[PDB]
Amino acid sequence: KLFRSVLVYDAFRFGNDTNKETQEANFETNNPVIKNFFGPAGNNVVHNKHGAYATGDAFYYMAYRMLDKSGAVTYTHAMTHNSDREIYLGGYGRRSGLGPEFYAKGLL
Amino acid sequence: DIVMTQSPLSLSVTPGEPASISCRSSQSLLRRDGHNDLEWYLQKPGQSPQPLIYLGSTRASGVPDRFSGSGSGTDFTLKIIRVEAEDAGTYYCMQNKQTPLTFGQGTRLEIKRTVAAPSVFIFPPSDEQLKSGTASVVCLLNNFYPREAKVQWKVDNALQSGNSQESVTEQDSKDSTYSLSSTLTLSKADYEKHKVYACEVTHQGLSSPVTKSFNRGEC
Amino acid sequence: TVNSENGVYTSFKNLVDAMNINPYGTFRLGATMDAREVELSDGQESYINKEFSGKLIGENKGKYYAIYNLKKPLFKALSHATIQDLSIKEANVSSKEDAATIAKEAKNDTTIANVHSSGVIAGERSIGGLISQVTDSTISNSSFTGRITNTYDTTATYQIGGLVGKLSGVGALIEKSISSIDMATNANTGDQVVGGVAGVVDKKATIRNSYVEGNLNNVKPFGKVGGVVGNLWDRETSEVSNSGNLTNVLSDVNVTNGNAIAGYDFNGIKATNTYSNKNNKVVSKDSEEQRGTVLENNIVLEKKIELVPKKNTK
Amino acid sequence: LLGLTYLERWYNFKYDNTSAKDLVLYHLDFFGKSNSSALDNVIELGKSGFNNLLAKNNVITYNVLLSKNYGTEGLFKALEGYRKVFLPNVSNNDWFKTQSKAYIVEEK
Amino acid sequence: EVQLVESGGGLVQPGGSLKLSCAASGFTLSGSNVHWVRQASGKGLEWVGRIKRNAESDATAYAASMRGRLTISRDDSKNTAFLQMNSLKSDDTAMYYCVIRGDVYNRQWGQGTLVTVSSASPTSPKVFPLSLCSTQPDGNVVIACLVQGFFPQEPLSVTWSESGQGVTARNFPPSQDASGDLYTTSSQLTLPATQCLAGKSVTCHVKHYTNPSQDVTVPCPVPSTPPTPSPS
Repeated sequence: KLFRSVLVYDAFRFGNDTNKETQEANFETNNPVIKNFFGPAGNNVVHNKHGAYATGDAFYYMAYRMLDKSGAVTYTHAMTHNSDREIYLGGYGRRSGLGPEFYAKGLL
Repeated sequence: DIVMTQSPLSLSVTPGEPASISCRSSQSLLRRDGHNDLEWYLQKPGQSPQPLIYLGSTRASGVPDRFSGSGSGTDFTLKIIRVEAEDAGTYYCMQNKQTPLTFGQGTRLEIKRTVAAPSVFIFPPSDEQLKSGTASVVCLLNNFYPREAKVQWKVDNALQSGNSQESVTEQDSKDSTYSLSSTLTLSKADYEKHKVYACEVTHQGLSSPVTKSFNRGEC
Repeated sequence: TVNSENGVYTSFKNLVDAMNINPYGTFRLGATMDAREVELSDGQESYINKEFSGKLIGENKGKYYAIYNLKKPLFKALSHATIQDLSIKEANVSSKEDAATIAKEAKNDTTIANVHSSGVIAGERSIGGLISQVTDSTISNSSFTGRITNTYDTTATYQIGGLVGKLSGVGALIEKSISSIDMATNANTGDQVVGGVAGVVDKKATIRNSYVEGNLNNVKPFGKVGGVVGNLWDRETSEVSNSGNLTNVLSDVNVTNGNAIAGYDFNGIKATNTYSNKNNKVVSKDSEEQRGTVLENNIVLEKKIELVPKKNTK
Repeated sequence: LLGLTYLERWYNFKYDNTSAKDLVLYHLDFFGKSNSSALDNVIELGKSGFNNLLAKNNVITYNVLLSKNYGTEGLFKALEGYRKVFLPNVSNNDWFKTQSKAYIVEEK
Repeated sequence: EVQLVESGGGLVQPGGSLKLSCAASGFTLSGSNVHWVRQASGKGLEWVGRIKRNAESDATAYAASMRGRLTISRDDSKNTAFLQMNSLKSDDTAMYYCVIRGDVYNRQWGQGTLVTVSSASPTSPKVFPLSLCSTQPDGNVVIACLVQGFFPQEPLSVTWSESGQGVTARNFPPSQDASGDLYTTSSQLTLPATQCLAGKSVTCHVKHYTNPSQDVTVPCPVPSTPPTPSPS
């Protein structure tokens, strides 16, 4: 069951040549990246304040960046969130009381 | 001209209970067709009262035994052999020949059901209305029998009046239990003055009033 | 190059003229028919804008005939009108309002028999495979084939079906008809209902011996969509009495984001017989995809109703 | 103009030197269905509506409207057919890698 | 339809002239003299007057307070009766009823008409799609539709997107706003969790006196909270 296909994104917060300011994008900015690929690939991200959040079938980096080490760590945390009921556990779901974050940070 | 009058005005009666009402005449009973002027009526929700027994001494066809049109002459007699949950309403006797149609005083009927505790479903005001300079806190009460209840719109535990009021439906078809809804109307200037907004409803079914509060800026 | 007077057998122009001048009469066709002969007015919505037409119209005269190149709905409404042995081989009708191949409405007691339509249909507000909405009327021995598209995302409700969109009537029902619709649409909200055979049936509306063959597609699964019928919940107060029934219905539809038999189930489902062959039947969002809702019967191939070849229109 | 813009914009890729612009806009009979008309195709695509012309539904539009003019089953089946005719002996994934301008890295 | 069709009413400013035509179809209005008796909103019926039958000399008499501004007539040829209203005032707002009397062949109860007398123009309602931001019921999802700032109280039809078993939509009577004679009322809906789990975003449809439907969208609340990690 590890041969599935799940997509992850970066934060859409593109930087500038002059100052280290990663301004957001809202499917309407003039950056050619969102004009050509991110735009036509229709899916809106909630643009959370902070923290890279998982959806259940996908994932989107929000505060971290996928090239760095912290990117990899949050990636492991994200896939623990995404592949919890079916992959890491033997088809059995979460424990009836414990929430999604129990399996995320302390272990796995 | 032919004045129709009714002594009873309002009453609560359980189903299957005999109720009797008499309407009197002050003038001649002559009609256009010569029959008695009186025409019985029963109010129904969502519409006007419907005729029950016209011509006075003639029982209208299709009318069940519950409503008795045996009244004749100046005096009349109408009964309610069994009461139905859908028979709630006001009863009119009136003359229909001459110019001054004189209706009876009317006897509103309410169906006697067991006291129930309403549920609470509060809704925070939408931010769109906040952009309009007004506010509306929705506090919902559902399917309770005792319509007699008082609603307090305590803004930061301070009751306000004259702008926010209540809205109560009528008896339900399924179970004849009223539902209550109240809306807190506050201007934006008053909205920013106040942080916590609370709805208080004092109801007989409620052992104690149930209040839900929203902090300003929840939405 | 000639016209007929005693009976309009020649041209669609004369037939439209006869419908308009004589909404109430008996009519018959005696030649091949093309609907592009008459010019469709932009303001006009139906080829016949009268209240009713084709009261006793038919194509029973000798060999059955067909009408070609339909650009807009044939009739505006039906009031006891009867259409017999009608055939449509080409259809491109489309309108932002309720668009249908033969009529927008049928108010009372309109019996439609041996009608077959072929072509592509489009619309926004509603689409009927034959009629957008019918009341207190029945259609039998019918069939439609073609492509249906109402993919607009507008929140306005549309009751869209492979034969009829909305069917509200105690005496109204569809019996023994074929729905070979290559339909794709966008269900959007639950108000918009999609049906392979009938979009929605209400007021104790029964469906007997009707089969859907073509594909049913709504891209987003939020709305109510069914392989045979969309839903049976009455628009009036909720009772199973007026919900209606489905009997002897088989769905080979490759329905996407929807069930093979009924889009919305009931606690008490009146549908006595549900037939579904080995097809695409499995299309936190747990229930967003169907898992053999009411289709897990008659998985093997079943005999098809044999009414298709006896149309004999050529 | 709208239909031509859409088809030219979303079909710039080239099978070797052969361009899919000219192969989708023109030669509709590349698979059969020789009775189709390219001008009618473009006109109908122009009048298909705002929802169809939307970039998020390119595959849906090809499957629902553009198809049955080229004789194809689906968009990806059509691209597979083009890759089988032009540029054979090269797997479709290799062609996609050599055609896209996005830096794609695959880790066995 | 099958009713006492009254025309020329609706919203109208005070001091204006309103012409009411109580039309009949399917029965002989000549054999049933038309009587107009108005009723206040939630109150009893208050007599106004009538015109007798054609055989009854078409006698016209008016109420003492209302006398001087009534032209009560009828036209049995077109199966219609006339009620004329002049010098409109706020007290004249009532549930006007033309009724058929003096006939045993026709006594079908008419639907009447709603006449509201106020110089304020009809105002489109402000449709606010309130969502249950707080916790939902254990087995049900509650979604409410709120409309405010609509002047005319004549039919306000609020209907929801889709319903089935276990859904009991509740609507409240109109409530007049204290300022501007406007009105404000809400609409409530109950939704099972299973329907919202698959999606089924509910849209609220509201109907005004003449304004078309406002099809606002209410995303039904089953959004899993994004497990955003706090900065470390």
